[PDB]
Amino acid sequence: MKYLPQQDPQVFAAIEQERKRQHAKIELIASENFVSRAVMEAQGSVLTNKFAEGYPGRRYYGGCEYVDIVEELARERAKQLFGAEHANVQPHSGAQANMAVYFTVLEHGDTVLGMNLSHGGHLTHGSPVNFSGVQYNFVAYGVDPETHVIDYDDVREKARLHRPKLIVAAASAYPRIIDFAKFREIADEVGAYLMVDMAHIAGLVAAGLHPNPVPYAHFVTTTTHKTLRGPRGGMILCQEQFAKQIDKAIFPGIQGGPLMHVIAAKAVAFGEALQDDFKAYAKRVVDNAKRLASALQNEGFTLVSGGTDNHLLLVDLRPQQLTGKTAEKVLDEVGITVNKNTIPYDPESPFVTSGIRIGTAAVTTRGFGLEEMDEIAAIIGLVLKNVGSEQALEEARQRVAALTD
Amino acid sequence: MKYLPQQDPQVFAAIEQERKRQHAKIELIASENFVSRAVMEAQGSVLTNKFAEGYPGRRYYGGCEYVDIVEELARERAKQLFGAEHANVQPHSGAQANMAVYFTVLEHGDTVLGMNLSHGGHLTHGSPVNFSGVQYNFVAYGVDPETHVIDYDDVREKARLHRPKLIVAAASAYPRIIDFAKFREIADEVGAYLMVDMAHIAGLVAAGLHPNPVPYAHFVTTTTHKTLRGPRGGMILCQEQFAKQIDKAIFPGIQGGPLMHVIAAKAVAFGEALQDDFKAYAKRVVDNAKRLASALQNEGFTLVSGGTDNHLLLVDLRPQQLTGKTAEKVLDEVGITVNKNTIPYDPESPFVTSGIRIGTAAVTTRGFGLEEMDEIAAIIGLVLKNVGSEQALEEARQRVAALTD
Ligand SMILES: *Cc1c(COP(=O)(O)O)cnc(C)c1O
Ligand SMILES: *Cc1c(COP(=O)(O)O)cnc(C)c1O
Repeated sequence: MKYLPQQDPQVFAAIEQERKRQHAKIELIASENFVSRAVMEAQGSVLTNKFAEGYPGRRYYGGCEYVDIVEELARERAKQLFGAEHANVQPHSGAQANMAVYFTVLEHGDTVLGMNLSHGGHLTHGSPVNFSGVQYNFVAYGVDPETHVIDYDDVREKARLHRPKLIVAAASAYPRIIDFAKFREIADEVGAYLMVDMAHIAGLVAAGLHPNPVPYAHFVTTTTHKTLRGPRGGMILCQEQFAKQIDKAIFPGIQGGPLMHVIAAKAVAFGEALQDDFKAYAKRVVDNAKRLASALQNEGFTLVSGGTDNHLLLVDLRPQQLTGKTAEKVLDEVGITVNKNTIPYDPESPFVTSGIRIGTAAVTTRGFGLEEMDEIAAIIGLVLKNVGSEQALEEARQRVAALTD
Repeated sequence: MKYLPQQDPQVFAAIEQERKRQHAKIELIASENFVSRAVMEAQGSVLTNKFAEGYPGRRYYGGCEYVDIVEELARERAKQLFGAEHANVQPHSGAQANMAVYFTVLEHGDTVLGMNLSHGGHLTHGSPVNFSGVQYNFVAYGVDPETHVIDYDDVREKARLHRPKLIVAAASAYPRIIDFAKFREIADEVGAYLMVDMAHIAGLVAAGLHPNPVPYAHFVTTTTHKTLRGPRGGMILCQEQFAKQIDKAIFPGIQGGPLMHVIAAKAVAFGEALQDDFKAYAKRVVDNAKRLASALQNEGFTLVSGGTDNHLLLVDLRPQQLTGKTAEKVLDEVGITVNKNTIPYDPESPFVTSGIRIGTAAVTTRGFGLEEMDEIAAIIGLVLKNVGSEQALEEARQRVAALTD
């Protein structure tokens, strides 16, 4: 940086602390990643200066010839990546992408069927403290109490009983592949739209490592960050039949001016995801997750669903008589970043939990492989088995430091 | 830029076109500005990598010690600038800031009183194609048909008749000072909350050149871009009594993860606005607007309200028998960027209009002064009086080129 350090010492000092933190810590929060310098440069561009309400070639303000090229690059590359008939790259966030789809197809009070939030569903899939559960009538389907896999018969029974106008599939804490064909079959049976929120798994979908929801869903929402490794923001994919409505829901429905610099960054990240090396990256993410899962089981830990099909795993800490909160706190002391997470049928509150959620996307981006996964598992074992031993925690701290160099 | 040009030639080429466009054109769109290199550097930072749901010292994820410092810098500086009891710097946009306030105090179907959209009100103040008019029952107050000043007796009569739960003041196309004391008096009479959306005038408010809504309003919403000259995004200011509710409305109510890099950029822009030279800048904005207004009147143009108290003016093109659409198009041909804008009681549709809206914030940022205002007025006169003369338009083009160098 050249201008920020002189203009704003306080902000610069805090940014520099954050940069050093990102390097020093082991980032295992499953939604986290590190974007490329190219992506950041696009976000740091003069495109922040442009008001571009509307869409490419159909803007409400003049002077948009070049931002149109950028937005179209983002839309076309997204269509290449995911095979969707239409893309909308303007959502400010995953939350706003979801908001717009709900705005498109639902009226206030309509019934919507989503994944149980305590079983892996997202806040925007019907939390009573979120606009989703306040604005619409959410009902929930669950995972099996033993296998922790979505119970598709439960999805079906809930859909037939409650007659939702919309069914939502996808999750922020579900470690197995989701069967979109089955969701669509159930949707079809009850005459419901199907929305898939692929935010967590979008990079995996792009790399052909998770089945693609696009062919099965009327609407697919996503973040551009997370496994897709782009800037923070949202995107909607859909069939051409809903394109006009989706575009209108975003603007003038729920947003104003788009963030053209972030859209530039989205185009860049989509460019990166189209490359062969991104596919290799994503395979290493899933390989690392599988390895870390097996290594954790070797250390004596129980995993929700007994492992993982994707980038993420959930540790059921009940056998160790620990809460997620305790584990998260002690791991923080040694430089490992996880989050407490409810496990299915958790006897604890969402503020305490019986679990921790772990993902490999971030550590894979920094070049960690199988050997590093074994060592991360060994460190986690050392820490969680010796929570009252400062000797053990210092050893962990040193081993964490060895990994991040 | 160092990495973007190699990684993504297509995106880089389009960005470079946009950068050159920003320099070559005369930007008169009243909401536009140019941010500092420091602001852009903050937006281009590694803070995009951080998930920070929640608030400083009350986050739902670990590792937020440094982004907390950044967000608190933004909140404290905003409180210094505007004298508010509480700031929320997380809204992704002006639209989301408004969305959150509505979410805080209103139920679906509640009556809200806002400025007539054709008289200067914003899309988010009750457009039937926007979430505001779909979700709530909007009624409108108007400006006087002659003076084009808000009719405060109309505000009062509408409030007494319709009994709104919320009254909204502020505008995207209103060239005079808004009397917040009078709005609050009317709000008090009918037991309505008062919300002021100061997006357009926020930089002027910060510089003491427009009366501050904070002392009079329960809630103040704003963009951080526009006259405030920050990155694109939103902010909510409010009394401490509503702080908890406002924070909860933003998250977990309407958004997910905040954009911490944009929040850094917000802190930077607030730092800049606190400086003496920003105050001098803002005075030049208003001085330039007054000068440009008078110079346009000298060229024979009629202005809505007969002039301006702020950064913006509206030309009533009816005396020249032109639509806003025609004027906007021809000005675009010579390198002057305006927008068509409805004038109060416009006989034309919002897609055609009888007006153009013009603001001086952007040209002032690039160092234009009174002499430049006279010349911009002279060029606009030359063009709009000779729409069928290619000779005249080429002369205009050359004079525009002389100004931008
Ligand atoms: C992260 C996430 C979101 C929300 O994205 P934000 O950008 O944080 O609003 C929505 N759905 C799922 C499944 C997510 O993981
Ligand atoms: C620009 C504006 C908004 C919306 O801000 P976005 O960031 O474009 O959503 C809201 N209110 C007023 C008065 C505005 O001028």
